Amino acid sequence: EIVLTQSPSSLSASVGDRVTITCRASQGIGDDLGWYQQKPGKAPILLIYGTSTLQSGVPSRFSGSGSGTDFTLTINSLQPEDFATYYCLQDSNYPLTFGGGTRLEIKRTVAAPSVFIFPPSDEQLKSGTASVVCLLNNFYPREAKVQWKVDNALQSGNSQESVTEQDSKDSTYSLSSTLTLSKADYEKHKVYACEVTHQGLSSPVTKSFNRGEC
Amino acid sequence: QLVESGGGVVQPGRSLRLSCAASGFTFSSYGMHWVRQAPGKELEWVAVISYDGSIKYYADSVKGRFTISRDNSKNTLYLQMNSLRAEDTAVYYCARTSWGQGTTVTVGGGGSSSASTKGPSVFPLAPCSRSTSESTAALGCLVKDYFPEPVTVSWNSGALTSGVHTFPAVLQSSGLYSLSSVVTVPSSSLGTKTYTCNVDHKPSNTKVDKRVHHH
Repeated sequence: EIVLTQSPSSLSASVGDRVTITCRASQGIGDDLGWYQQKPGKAPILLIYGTSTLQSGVPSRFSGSGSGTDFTLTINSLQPEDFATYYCLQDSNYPLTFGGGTRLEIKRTVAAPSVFIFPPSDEQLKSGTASVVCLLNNFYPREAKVQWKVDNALQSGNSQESVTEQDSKDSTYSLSSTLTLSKADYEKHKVYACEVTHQGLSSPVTKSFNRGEC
Repeated sequence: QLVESGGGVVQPGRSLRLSCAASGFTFSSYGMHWVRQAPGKELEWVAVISYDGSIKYYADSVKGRFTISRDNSKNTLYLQMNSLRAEDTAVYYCARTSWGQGTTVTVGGGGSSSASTKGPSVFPLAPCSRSTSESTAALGCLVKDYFPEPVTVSWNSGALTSGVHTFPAVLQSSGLYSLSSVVTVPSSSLGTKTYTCNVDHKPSNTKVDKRVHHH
């Protein structure tokens, strides 16, 4: 199959900027490449086909170029509705293949997260499992580092992260990190700590709590 | 107009047939495609059928298991999916070579063998103590171990919406979904104002109200 390498996987931009998105084919595909746009919860919409030919109804600020191996989608004067995920699709041969995708999000001023830590409730503990929750509230950019420490032992493979969509009013993100333990494993340790590294913090921030002091 | 139908919860190894009703054009003179999109992943082409149904192509990940077909007098595309795996969980669109809005297919008997639908357990997220200096505190509800999607969460019966963040659900190792819904409130209000989360899970007809306190 033909692999389309899409770049970048995420892209920050301001309204009015000119945006460039690239797709490299593992082999020649001629002019048989198009660009789709997709918004959360909705079906993808074909923006461009045949490398450069624009679909009807699509604004003229979307344009496409390419040789036979490297292709580019360019968005002039970025508009608020243009923030979405973009996919490149080749159909020169079968199977049809898409690129990894480019999430295009809006740039804003750097905003540090507000960090909070939540212990497991006793009602969940009575069921045999303990979920410890670390919350990063209203920050930008999206990239952040969350490390769990249990009696200063760094945890790995026992936590899941969840990120909200970019907020429609202040353009920030929020993140939850849930550390999962057995009740026995939870009660054999004392101090549960969450350290957050983010560009908006002059130094990493630690929120912790102490079993038996909570 | 293309309308997909037939999606639903299915157990692994079983089968399911999706339909794609076409309207507003000559369905007999155009090839048709099935495309799918797994959660948090990019689009993946599944199958193609020619206008007269003579030529069929599949993706190798579904070859031997999926079968694409069509009826040009009823203007309907069909996808028969056999021996479904967990990786086949996706939203499925049909497209004319205009897309439909898709139908969701979820493979995984998670929940249990004889009650796939499972309601969630709601647990309070509350700080250990009221933080001094910090003027803002956070509260929440952890909605854990339910199947299938989705759940909705309101706060104070909808009277509290500002500052609420209800995270997208994650798929746990057990095959059950879990998320958290949080809210930022003034620290002076902590311990005096009431903060109740309202969780609704219509697949299991579950409606749970949970007050958030430290105990």
